Amino acid sequence: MTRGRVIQVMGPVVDVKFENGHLPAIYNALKIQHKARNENEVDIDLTLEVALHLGDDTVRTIAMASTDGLIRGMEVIDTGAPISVPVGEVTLGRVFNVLGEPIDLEGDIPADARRDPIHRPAPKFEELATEVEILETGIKVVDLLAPYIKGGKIGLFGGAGVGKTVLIQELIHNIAQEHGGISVFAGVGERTREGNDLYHEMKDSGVISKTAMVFGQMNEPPGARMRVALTGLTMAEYFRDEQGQDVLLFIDNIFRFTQAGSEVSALLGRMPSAVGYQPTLATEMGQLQERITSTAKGSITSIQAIYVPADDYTDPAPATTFSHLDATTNLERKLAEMGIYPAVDPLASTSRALAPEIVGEEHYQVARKVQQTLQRYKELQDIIAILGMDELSDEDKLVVHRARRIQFFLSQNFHVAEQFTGQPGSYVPVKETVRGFKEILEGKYDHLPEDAFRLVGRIEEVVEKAKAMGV
Amino acid sequence: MTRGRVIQVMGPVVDVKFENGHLPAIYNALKIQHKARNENEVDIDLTLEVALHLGDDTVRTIAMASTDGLIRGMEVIDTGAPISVPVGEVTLGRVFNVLGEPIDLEGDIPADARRDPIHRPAPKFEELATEVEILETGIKVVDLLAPYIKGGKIGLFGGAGVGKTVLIQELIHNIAQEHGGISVFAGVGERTREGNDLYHEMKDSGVISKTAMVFGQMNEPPGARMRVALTGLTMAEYFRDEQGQDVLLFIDNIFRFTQAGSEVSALLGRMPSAVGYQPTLATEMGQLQERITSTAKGSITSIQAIYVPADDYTDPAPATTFSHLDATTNLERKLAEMGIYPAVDPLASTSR
Amino acid sequence: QVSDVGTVIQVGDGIARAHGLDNVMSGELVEFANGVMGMALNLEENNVGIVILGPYTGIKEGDEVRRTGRIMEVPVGEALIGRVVNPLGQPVDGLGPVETTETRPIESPAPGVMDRRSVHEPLQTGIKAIDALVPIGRGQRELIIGDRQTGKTSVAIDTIINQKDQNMISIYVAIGQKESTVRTVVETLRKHGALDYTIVVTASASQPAPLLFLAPYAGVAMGEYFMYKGKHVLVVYDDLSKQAAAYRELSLLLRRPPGREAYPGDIFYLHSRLLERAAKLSDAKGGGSLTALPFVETQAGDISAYIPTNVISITDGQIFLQSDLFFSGVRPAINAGLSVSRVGGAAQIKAMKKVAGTLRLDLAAYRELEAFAQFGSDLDKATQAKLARGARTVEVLKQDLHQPIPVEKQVLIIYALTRGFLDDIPVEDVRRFEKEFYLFLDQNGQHLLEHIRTTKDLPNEDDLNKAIEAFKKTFVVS
Amino acid sequence: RPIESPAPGVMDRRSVHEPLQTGIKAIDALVPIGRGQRELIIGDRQTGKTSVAIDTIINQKDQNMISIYVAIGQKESTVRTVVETLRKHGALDYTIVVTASASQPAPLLFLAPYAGVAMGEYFMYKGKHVLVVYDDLSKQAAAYRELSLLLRRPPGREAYPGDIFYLHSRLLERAAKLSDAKGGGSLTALPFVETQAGDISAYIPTNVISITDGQIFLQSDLFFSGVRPAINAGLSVSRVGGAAQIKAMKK
Ligand SMILES: O=P([O-])([O-])O
Repeated sequence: MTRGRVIQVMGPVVDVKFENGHLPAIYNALKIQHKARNENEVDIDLTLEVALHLGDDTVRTIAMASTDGLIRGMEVIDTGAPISVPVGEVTLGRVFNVLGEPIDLEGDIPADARRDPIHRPAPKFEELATEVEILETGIKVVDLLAPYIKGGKIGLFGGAGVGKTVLIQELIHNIAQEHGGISVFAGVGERTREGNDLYHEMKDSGVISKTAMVFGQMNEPPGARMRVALTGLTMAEYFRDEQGQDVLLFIDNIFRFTQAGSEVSALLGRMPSAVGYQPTLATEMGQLQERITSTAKGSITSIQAIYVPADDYTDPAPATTFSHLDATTNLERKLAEMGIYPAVDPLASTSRALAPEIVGEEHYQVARKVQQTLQRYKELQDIIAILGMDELSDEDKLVVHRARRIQFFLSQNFHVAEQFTGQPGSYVPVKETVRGFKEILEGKYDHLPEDAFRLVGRIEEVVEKAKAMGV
Repeated sequence: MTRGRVIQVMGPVVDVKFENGHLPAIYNALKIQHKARNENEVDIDLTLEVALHLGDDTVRTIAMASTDGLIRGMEVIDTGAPISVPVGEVTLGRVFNVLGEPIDLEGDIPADARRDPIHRPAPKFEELATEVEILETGIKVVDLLAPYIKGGKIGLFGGAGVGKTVLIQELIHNIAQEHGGISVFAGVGERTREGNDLYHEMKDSGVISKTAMVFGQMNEPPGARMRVALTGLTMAEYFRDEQGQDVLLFIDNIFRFTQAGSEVSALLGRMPSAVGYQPTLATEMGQLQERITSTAKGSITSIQAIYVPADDYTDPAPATTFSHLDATTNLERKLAEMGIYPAVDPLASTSR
Repeated sequence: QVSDVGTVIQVGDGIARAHGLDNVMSGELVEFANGVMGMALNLEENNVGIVILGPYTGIKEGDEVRRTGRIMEVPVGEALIGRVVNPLGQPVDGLGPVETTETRPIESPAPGVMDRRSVHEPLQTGIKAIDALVPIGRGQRELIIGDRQTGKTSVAIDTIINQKDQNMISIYVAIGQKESTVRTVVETLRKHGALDYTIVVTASASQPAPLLFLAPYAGVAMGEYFMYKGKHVLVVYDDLSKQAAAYRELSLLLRRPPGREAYPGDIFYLHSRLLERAAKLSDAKGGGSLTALPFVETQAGDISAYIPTNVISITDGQIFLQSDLFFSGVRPAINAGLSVSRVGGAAQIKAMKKVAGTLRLDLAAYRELEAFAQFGSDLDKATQAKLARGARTVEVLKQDLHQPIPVEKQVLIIYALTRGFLDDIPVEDVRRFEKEFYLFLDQNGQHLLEHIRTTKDLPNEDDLNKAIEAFKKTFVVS
Repeated sequence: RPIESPAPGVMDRRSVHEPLQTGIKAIDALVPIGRGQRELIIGDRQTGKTSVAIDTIINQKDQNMISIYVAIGQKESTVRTVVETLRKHGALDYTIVVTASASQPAPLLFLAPYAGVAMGEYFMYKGKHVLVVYDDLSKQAAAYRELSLLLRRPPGREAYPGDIFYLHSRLLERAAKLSDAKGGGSLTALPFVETQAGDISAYIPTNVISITDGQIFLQSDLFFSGVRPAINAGLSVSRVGGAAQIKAMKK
C-alpha cells in the first residue's frame, strides 16, 4: 500500500513511516485529510513536502501550514508528484497563494487547466545571451553613477527604516506603466498593508490587466515563505519559454527566504554554521539565483530588495549574494539622517555598464571627475573635524566648496512623496543631468547658496529658487 | 524509607539514588553523618541540596562544603524540608553562617527554638500597600536632595576611606532610636579581615546590640555563597510579618551573588548566555528582589552596593540590577578631603 | 492505561517529560495531580515534552498527568471589564470569580489581504507635541522607543485616561514590571475613573518565563472578541524586551543553537506573528479596528541594535525620547529628527493641517540654529528673531502630567502662537498666559468651540483675531 | 599532615599592625606590606620579577623569619642558578625550596602550592612567622584546565572549568594573622601573575585582583629605559598600607 502513518511531531517538522519498497521520492507532496471522531478532535487539512530519507522506511518532511491538532498514527496519502501550479493566460489579473489557489474571490480555476512542477534544473551554458544595453529610469544618481542594464539583475541594499519602499514604488511607477510586456510581482516576507495598497493602486491605474501576484507574506510559516519565490519564478518562466515575450519581475525581499531556511534547518539535525546559519546556505541560494537568466528565446529583467540585519554589511547572507548581481545600489543611515533622499551612497554603488564604449566619453569623464572630487573631500574629514577650515590651503577650500554643492545637488524629489509634502516632483533626462553636473563642475554657479540645491530637479530651477529666496 | 546512598562523586556535585516512589522534592536538604570504622576512613559531616531529577530514581545535588573522603555506598538521610534558620529575639547581636549555626564562641542555640524555611513565594497582590510614603532618616542631605521610600531599593556608590561604615552606623542608630526598628547585615563573599574589622567597629560603638550579622566567606563553595542573601532576608522578614515594624537590610555586594549563580550554572552544565552568564539571571534576580516590599502592616527597605565591572554600564548584570533601584547616593573624595561630612555629592545623587 | 493517562519521568528548570498519552495532540492542555496546568510541545516516539505554566517545586517523578481535550484557550467575555487577571485569565484582585461563556484560541490566523482598508480616522492622545507632529490613526501600529528614566509609562497612562469621552476600549499589559508600580497605576486609574472601560493583564518579574511569554498573546486574544463585533480597541504592551529575554532563556534551556547575541532564529517571527494581528477591517466585515503601542528599551541610546531594528522593520513608525532633554524638566522630550509617522497625516482633521506646517518649520529652524547660540544673537535681526520664536514654541510645547488638553483648545493655542500674537509677551509668562486664555475661551469662546467641534474646520479669522485681541487687552504682562 | 585543611575562622584573627621590611626603597615608601598581609605582584615577562623575590628573601637574615620558595613551570637551569646564588649569600640557613619543572606532569604543577602552604602552616601554628612566595599561578591554572578537559568535564569561559575561582580562593585564604589565644603566629604570601602585552582585563588577572588586597605594577618601557625596579606608582595600591609603617617613615 502507498499509505503511511505519523510517527513524530516537532513543530514545523513531521515524521512519516511508509511500507517497505514504496518510499516516495524527494520533493514529492503528501496530503493529510482527517475528520474528527469525537468531541476531543479537530478537522485537519494539510500538505507536506519530502526532505530527507532517514532509513528504516522513515521520511523526514516539512509542513506548509500550522501543525496544531495532529495526532500520532494518522493516515498520509502520497501524490507521487511535486507541487503543481496553474500557468498560462489564466493567471493574468489574478492573485494566488503558495499552492496556486486564488484568493481574489473571483471564482475557481477549472481542473483541466495546464500546470507545471515547481522544481526544475537550470539552463545550460550554450543557451545564454550576453548582449548589454542601457535602461533609463529617470533618477539622477542611478542614471549617472550606476546605470541599469536591460535584461540583467539589479539589487537594492538597505537597512531598517531607510526608505526602500518609497524607492521601489517610484521605480514601479516610472518603469512598469510603459514596459509593454508582462509583469510578475512577489511579496515574500513583507507587510500586508503594502500589498493591499499596491493591489488597490494597480486596480486604479488599470495595469492589473497584464500582471499576476503571489504574496505569501510575513505572517505565513517558513514552509510557505521558502516556496513563494519558487512559485513566482515558475509562473514567470512559462511566458518567456513558450512565447518569447519580454518579462519584468519583482521580488519583495529575498533575505527572508534564507532566514526561513535557517529557521527550518535547526530541527532537521544539521550542525550549526559560523553564525548559526545552515551549512548549505550557498548552494540553496545559488540554485534559485541561477534559474533567473535571459536566453535566446526571451529576456527577463528583475529587481530585488535585500535586507541588511543590524546595519552589518559583513553578514554572510548579504555577503554571499553580491556575486550574482550586475548593478547594486546601497543606502546609508548616515546619509538618510542628514535629509538627503533617496540617500544612495555614491562611492559604494557600482555597475557593469559604466564603460566608455557603452555610455559615452563625456559621461565617463564627468562621472570619474565627480567620484574623484567626492573621494578627495572624504579624505579631509579628520582634519576638518578637529582643526577646522582655517588650516586648509586654497585648493582644499575650493574642493570642499564644490563637493558640498555636488552632494546637495545629488538629491531629488519623487512623485510618491507629493501626498506628504505637496511637491509635484520631476523627471530628469540623462543629457540634462549630465549637462547640469558638467556646468556645476566648471564652477559656473559658485556664487549661489548651498540651500538652493536641495530637491530642485533640473539645473534651471536652482536659479529660480535662489531668486525666490532673495539672491 | 527516606534513605539512599551515593552513586557518583565529582567535585562539588554529588548524585544520590533513592527508592522508587519516595524521591525528595526540589530544594530539600540532606544530611550525611558518618564515623570511621577502620584506619582507612575519615569522619564526614556534610549537607546537600536537591537541584534536579535525572530519572531512574536518581537525584543530582550540590554540596555546601568540601567533598573529600566520600565513599560510594555511604547512606544519606532526608530531612523532608528545605534549610531552616532560627528566628526571633535570640538572633540579636549574634553572628551566623549560611546554615544558621552560630560562629561566635558563646554557645549554641537550643534545639527547641522556632525555625523557618529559606525558600518562600512572594507576597500576593492583595497584601500590597496602595499608597507611597517617605521614610525619615534625620540626615539633612538625604532628607532634602534624595528622599527614601519605604519598601524601596537604594544603590550606594563609593570606595574605601570615605565613611561608608560611619554612614551605615549612623543610619542604624537613627532608625533604632526614632522608629524603633532593627537592622540586619549580610555580607556575600568579602574579605575576612575586613569583616572582622567591621565587627569590632560595631562592637566598640554600642550599635551591635540591635543588629544581626550573616557572613559568607570567599573560601566557601558557590552553593554556600549563593544563599546568604536568602537567609538574611528570611531572618529580616519575621519581624515585619509578626511584630509589624520597619526593618533595615544591608547587602555588602550584589555582584558576587550573580557571579556565584553563573558559576553554579556552569558547574551544572547548562548552555551559556549572551556574555557567558546563566540563562536564568533575570528570574534569579527577580525572585530575590521581589520579596523586599511594603505590606499593610510593615515594610522592609534595603541599601545595596554595586561594583560595575570594567567601568561599563551596559554590562548585563548592572543593567539588570539597575532596573529595580529607586534612588542613588554618591560619595566624593574631594568633599572628604575638603572636610565636609558625610561627603555626599549633592549633584550626582538622584531620587524618584 | 496509556490512552489518556501518563507518568512523569524527568523534572527540572520548569521543563518536564512524561511517558504515555497516546491520544494527545500538539498544542493541547494538560493538568497535573497538583492542579498546575501545562502545555505539550513535542510529540516524540516514546515521550512527550511538557512546559509547566506555574510553580514547579510541587512536581516530582512518578506523578500522574491527564488530558483536557482543549487547545490553549483563554476566557473572554463582557464581564472581564474592570478586573485584573493573570495570563491564564484567573482573577488576582480578590473581588470574586469571573463568569464567562466564550473562549478563544491563543493562536489564530491574521486577516487577509482583501479584508483590510486604509486608515482614515484620527486617535486623540491629548498630548500637544504628539498630536501636532506625529499623528496616530485608528488601526496603526506605532512604536515608542527610548532609554530608561524617560517616563514612557506616563504617556500610556495619559492616552488611556484621555479616552473617557470617546467610544474606545483600552487594554493594559504589564510584562516584567514591579507589583508596587502596577498597584499604584491601578490606584491612580481608579482615582481618575478609567476602570469603566479598561482591562489589566499582569505578569510579575518573579513569575516563570513561560508565564512571561504568553501575556501579549492573551491580550490580543481578549481584544479580538471586541474587534470582530464592530468596535474599536486599544492595546498597549509595556515591554517586549522582557518577553524576548524570557523566550531566549526558554530556548537555551531546551538546548537549541543560538545565533547573534545568543538569540534564536525564531525571534523575528515571534514578534511578527504578534504584531501582524492589528488591522483596520473593511466595510464588509463590520468595520472594526485595533491598534497597538509596543514599547522598546535601548542601552546608551543606541538605535542600531538587533531587537530595535527588528521591531522598527515591522511597525509603521517610531517616536524617540531623549534622556538629556528629559533631565531638563521637559516631560515630552520628543526628538523631531528620528521620529517619523507614515500612515498618519491622512487622519488629521482640517484644523491641524493648516497650522502644523509653519510650527514644524519654525521648530526645525530653531533646532538647526541652536548650534551657533554660543556666540550668536549679534547677527542680523532677521536671524535674531528666530531665537525668540523658537524659545516661545519650546515653552508652548511643554505640558503637565495627567492633564489632557482638548483638540479644539490645542488648535486655538497653536494658531495664536503661529500668528505672532505672542511676540510681545515675555517668555516666562507663556504658561500662565495660555492657562488664562483657556479660561477665557471656556467663559466666552463657546460659539467658536462649538463651531470647531461641529465642522472640524477653523472659524472666521476676523472674529478669531478680535477675540484674541480682546483677551490680550486684559492680560497683565507682569 | 594533609594538604587540604580548613582555613582559620573569622574570630581567630587579629588586625595587621606589624611591618615587613623588604629592603627596597620604592616598596617600603609607597606600597608598605605588613605581616599577615598577602599582596599581588603583576607584570610582563622581561621585568625581572624574580630579583625582587630574591632580594626580599635575602633581606630577612636577622629578622627571625622563615622563607619558602615555590617554583612552578620554571627552567631547571634558572632554579639551579637561584639556589647557587642563595647559597653564596647564605640564605639556606632558614629557607626551603620546592620545585616543579615544565617537563614534569601536570598534577605535580597543580599540587605544588598546596604542599608549600601545608609545610608553612606547621611553623605558623607554633607561634613563628613564615613567608611564602608563589612563582606563577597562570601555569597552575592552565595545568588544571588541561586535566579537567582530559577528564571530560563541561567547560566555561576560555575553556576553564567552573571552579577556578574556588580553587584560587581556597589556596589564598589560608594566610592570616592569629590572635593572642591561638599563639600569635602569622603567615604572608606573595603570588605572581604574568600578563601578555600588558593587558589586565584577562580572566585570571581579574580573578586574582578581585581577591588580593593590592597590586604592584612593573613597566616594560621603564625596564627598557634602564630603571631597576620599574615600579609604576600610578596604579599600585595597598589597602592595609599606613598602619604597617614606623612613625618616622609615616611622618
Ligand atoms: O523602512 P523600510 O521600508 O524597512 O526600508
